[PDB]
Amino acid sequence: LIVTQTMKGLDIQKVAGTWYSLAMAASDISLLDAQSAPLRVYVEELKPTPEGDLEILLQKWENGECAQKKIIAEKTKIPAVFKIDALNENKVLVLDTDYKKYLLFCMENSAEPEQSLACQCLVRTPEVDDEALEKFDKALKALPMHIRLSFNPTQLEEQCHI
Repeated sequence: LIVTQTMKGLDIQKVAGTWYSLAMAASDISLLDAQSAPLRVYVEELKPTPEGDLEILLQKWENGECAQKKIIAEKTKIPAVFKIDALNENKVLVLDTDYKKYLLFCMENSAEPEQSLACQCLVRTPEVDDEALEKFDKALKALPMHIRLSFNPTQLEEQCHI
């Protein structure tokens, strides 16, 4: 309830498959700081279940190396908002997506909106899409982000992005 944009007419069946966290942003430095920051996570694949939920496979640096984690985003009354009870967040919002190239989503905690917001720009291929980052910044200009990371292709092809 802070992010003012959501996708109208989303079909998660179409966002299935392999993805790359091309860009990340958060309202707090400490959320994305080092490789071991809480919301510093890398999306591998999105798998929507027949029930309408979404299985998210991500990578994160838990201790000594890249640990592949699994999160289950449960559907709600709004097709673009899902409920998770994982990385200190409650909701996952899909802002925009053309299904074939990029997907923009944000994560937040309903209790502490301003201190948890973390958004990403996922892309289908390990390339750098300028059009995507453009849309991502545009959706980002109305939010209080204080840190903003972008990755290069070589990094996109590595577990935990090197």
